Amino acid sequence: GIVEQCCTSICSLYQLENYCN
Amino acid sequence: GIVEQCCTSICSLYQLENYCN
Amino acid sequence: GIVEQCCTSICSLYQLENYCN
Amino acid sequence: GIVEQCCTSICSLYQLENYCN
Amino acid sequence: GIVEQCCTSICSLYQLENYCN
Amino acid sequence: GIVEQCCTSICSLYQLENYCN
Amino acid sequence: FVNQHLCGSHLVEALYLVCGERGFFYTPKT
Amino acid sequence: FVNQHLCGSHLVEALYLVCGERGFFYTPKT
Amino acid sequence: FVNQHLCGSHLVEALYLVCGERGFFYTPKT
Amino acid sequence: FVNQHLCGSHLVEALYLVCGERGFFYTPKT
Amino acid sequence: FVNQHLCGSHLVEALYLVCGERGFFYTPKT
Amino acid sequence: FVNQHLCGSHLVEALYLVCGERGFFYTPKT
Ligand SMILES: [Cl-]
Ligand SMILES: [Cl-]
Ligand SMILES: [Zn+2]
Ligand SMILES: [Zn+2]
Repeated sequence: GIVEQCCTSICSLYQLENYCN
Repeated sequence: GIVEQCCTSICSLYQLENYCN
Repeated sequence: GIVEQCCTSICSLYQLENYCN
Repeated sequence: GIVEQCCTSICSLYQLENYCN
Repeated sequence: GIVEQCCTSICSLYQLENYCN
Repeated sequence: GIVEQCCTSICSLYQLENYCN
Repeated sequence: FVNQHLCGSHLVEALYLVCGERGFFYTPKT
Repeated sequence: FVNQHLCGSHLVEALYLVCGERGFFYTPKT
Repeated sequence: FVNQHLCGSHLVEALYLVCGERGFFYTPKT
Repeated sequence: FVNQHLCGSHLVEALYLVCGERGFFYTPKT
Repeated sequence: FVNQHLCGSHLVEALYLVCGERGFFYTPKT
Repeated sequence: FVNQHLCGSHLVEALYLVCGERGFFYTPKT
């Protein structure tokens, strides 16, 4: 999930758009 | 400039990219 | 809703619990 | 103290009320 | 007091030192 | 640099003044 | 607990403190 | 934009920045 | 409400949220 | 140092930066 | 991305999120 | 004022507090 993609691994602001409503 | 625009009106994340190294 | 109430007037931490998983 | 209860161990918002004035 | 002065007008970091342990 | 002085090692607010414009 | 006056990212911070790693939905309007 | 480690409250702050008005879901048990 | 790790500035933010107007003491040397 | 305009949780953040792990008292009124 | 309304330290937070460990310059006026 | 570990967004927050109107540079690749 988000923790694995962005906290454990790294991610850009583009990848954060995936979790917008 | 950018600092004042973001606060007084609005700015985009793409405008903020200009101030990175 | 909740987001607007907390900012325009006030809200409680118990109201914020409603939006947890 | 607070660091041991909440930072080293874990604590809820109820436990944080203990340190209010 | 200090809390209200910092928000209503201005305060310095030297004034904030007074409230440390 | 700043990361070495303040994040890896420790630093005061006086040392942070060095990185003001 | 005291009543909360929270705008923008400060509300999101409060949601994280209340919900933690359970997670939460931030659901504003238009 | 860069790839960095965003965890906890910093990650939810980043979500608010990117999504804002649209809202978002923070579901770390997924 | 959940049990989580609150450290440093995040812990004092949590204290402000819970206590607010009442005030609080952050004394980690205790 | 520059003069500070700090409200709500931003003052608490500044107190943590100034005092650190010495600790501090956040003492507002009514 | 949504448009941003950012004042004071919130802009600095956004700059860190966008630039990360590349770094950035915070350049206001007078 | 104390010596403490300031990292990431907390370090840039500390820079904003100290420098404010003057501005600052956060260049961790130096
Ligand atoms: Cl604000
Ligand atoms: Cl951290
Ligand atoms: Zn704010
Ligand atoms: Zn942090």
